Amino acid sequence: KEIPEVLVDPRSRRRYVRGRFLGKGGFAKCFEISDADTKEVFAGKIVPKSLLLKPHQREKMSMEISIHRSLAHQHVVGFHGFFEDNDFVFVVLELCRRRSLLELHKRRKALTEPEARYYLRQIVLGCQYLHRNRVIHRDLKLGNLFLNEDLEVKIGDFGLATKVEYDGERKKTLCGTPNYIAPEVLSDAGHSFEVDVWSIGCIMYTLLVGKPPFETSCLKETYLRIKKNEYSIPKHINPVAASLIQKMLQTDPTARPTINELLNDEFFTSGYIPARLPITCLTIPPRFSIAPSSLDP
Amino acid sequence: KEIPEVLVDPRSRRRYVRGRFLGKGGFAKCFEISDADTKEVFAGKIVPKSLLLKPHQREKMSMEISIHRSLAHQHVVGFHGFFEDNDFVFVVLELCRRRSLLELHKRRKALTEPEARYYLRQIVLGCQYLHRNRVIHRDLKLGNLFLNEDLEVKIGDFGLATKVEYDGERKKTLCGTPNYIAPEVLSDAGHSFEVDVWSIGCIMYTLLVGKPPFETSCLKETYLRIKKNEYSIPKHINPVAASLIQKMLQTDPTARPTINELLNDEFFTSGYIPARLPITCLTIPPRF
Ligand SMILES: C[C@@H](Oc1cc(-n2cnc3ccc(CN4CCN(C)CC4)cc32)sc1C(N)=O)c1ccccc1C(F)(F)F
Ligand SMILES: C[C@@H](Oc1cc(-n2cnc3ccc(CN4CCN(C)CC4)cc32)sc1C(N)=O)c1ccccc1C(F)(F)F
Ligand SMILES: [Cl-]
Repeated sequence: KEIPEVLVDPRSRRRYVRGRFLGKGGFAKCFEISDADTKEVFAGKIVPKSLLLKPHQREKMSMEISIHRSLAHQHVVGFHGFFEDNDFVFVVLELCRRRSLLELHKRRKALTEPEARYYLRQIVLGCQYLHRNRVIHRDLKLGNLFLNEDLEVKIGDFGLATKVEYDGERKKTLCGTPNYIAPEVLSDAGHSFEVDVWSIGCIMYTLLVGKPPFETSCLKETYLRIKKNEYSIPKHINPVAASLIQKMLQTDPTARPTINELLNDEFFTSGYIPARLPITCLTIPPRFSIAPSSLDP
Repeated sequence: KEIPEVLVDPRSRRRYVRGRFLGKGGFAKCFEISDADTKEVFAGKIVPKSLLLKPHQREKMSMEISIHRSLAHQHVVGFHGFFEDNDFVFVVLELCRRRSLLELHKRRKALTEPEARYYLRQIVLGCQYLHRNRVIHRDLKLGNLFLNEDLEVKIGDFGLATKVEYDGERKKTLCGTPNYIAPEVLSDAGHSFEVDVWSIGCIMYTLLVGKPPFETSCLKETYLRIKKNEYSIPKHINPVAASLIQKMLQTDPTARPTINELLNDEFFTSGYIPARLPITCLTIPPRF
């Protein structure tokens, strides 16, 4: 089944022109689309209804939309609406013109500490909003931490997300395999908000070190290292940053910081956080003083 | 970790006395130092080994030294040797007593055309030597164009410099952010010797106009102007000078003059070049 050249909404009679191809997310394909009337450009997620025939996939799609449409925060990908024809489901999302932290990490590898801190603070602010709205993402990775023109982080891809119905509710079932598998998900012990802090722990490590904390050449060794909490922080990592990674990457979920305690860590409160990053930071490391002061030209 | 009062070389047993503070280059600190034996005064670059613990910083430091130690030209800062203790790396460089073109430009702003031509010819001569030795500086700015007692230009600071291994090699990765970002570096398209001509273009503009060609109050507008090659030459600039700036500041790297063609421009061949500049030119405009 071919994808339509123009995407028409039965209800609001809104019509979008299928522009540049952006990429595919497993089962879904993503295109740059523009409203023919207003000329406003969006990120169109397009899922073949042929691949939703399995009821367990319809649950996943409906749950993703239900969660994403209820969210509105400057560090969460905007949800502008959804619709369907008889062949495809169309989801209209905020366009983040600088792709995601995955593309940045592939080009730059290890970031400077101020860059890491700049990105991580926004990731935590976004996740804080989710957790306060009783949402667990359960699949935070570089690839779904999107970047807009101003290099502001936007959390997207709620494909594995669940809503907590009461305070201390623990979940078992996932409709897919998270990128950063927390030890309580691997052991099938039940999980809550703490999985998001684990993945933020893996993300922080990757940004500062330039490679993942657990990932090896084979998944069998990868998952054994996660089970036994076997990872090594290079001595070149600063003591405050090293400390915060150790807090987040703990086997005991109750031992990890909450998202509120995470934001109030010395790493953020006592560390230099740039107000802006120059656009050159996508490809080349920026200059920072040993002791940056807001009393300087 | 405190910096030693006297700097001792394990090999050669050479010993220098840490004199007047000259300034800091981001991660490095620079001091006026003198050989206790010969009394010869040098510029000592001192880098804490604590800040080199990240291997990708050790590559940058070793590459800078490797390139700089292989160079010997009257328009390139002399490299007299390097050594280390367990806490610091020490690099001994030629002392340029009149600092750099940045300090001159801050005091004088727009130079006269003969002054501009005098400085630019030496900058090009230095860069010509680099390019002939398959070296791209990639960070030429007023701040690393140093001036000796006689106001002769010396190119220093090979912190972002790379050596070209083969004919037609194009480079991607920079270990820092150049002051004058060429459009092919901004677009991550690959770059070669042409970036040096771009920066010489920006430098020539700044010397004659008294402000940078692209730099605005915000970096977002600055980088958009570079991408689209949006800049304005004041009508008061002479036509031959204006022409040469237009040749160097082109988006297409292949369209720019080479460093050899640059030197043979009408601006240099047909323009008045002073043999010397008087020391008063640091603070007040000279007569010709
Ligand atoms: C299905 C798609 O969903 C999106 C897309 C979004 N998106 C918004 N603006 C964007 C600008 C560019 C890119 C391009 N992709 C290429 C692959 N890369 C790993 C991430 C950026 C994607 C952009 S947000 C969002 C979401 N679900 O919230 C998606 C989700 C997760 C990983 C990859 C994609 C996909 F590759 F398909 F794009
Ligand atoms: C790290 C240092 O390295 C040097 C220093 C050199 N140098 C030689 N004689 C000199 C007389 C005075 C001054 C002082 N600076 C103050 C700042 N100004 C922008 C330039 C002159 C520096 C002199 S040459 C040279 C080099 N790497 O080739 C350096 C490189 C680039 C910009 C600044 C400095 C630093 F500020 F640290 F000095
Ligand atoms: Cl990992």
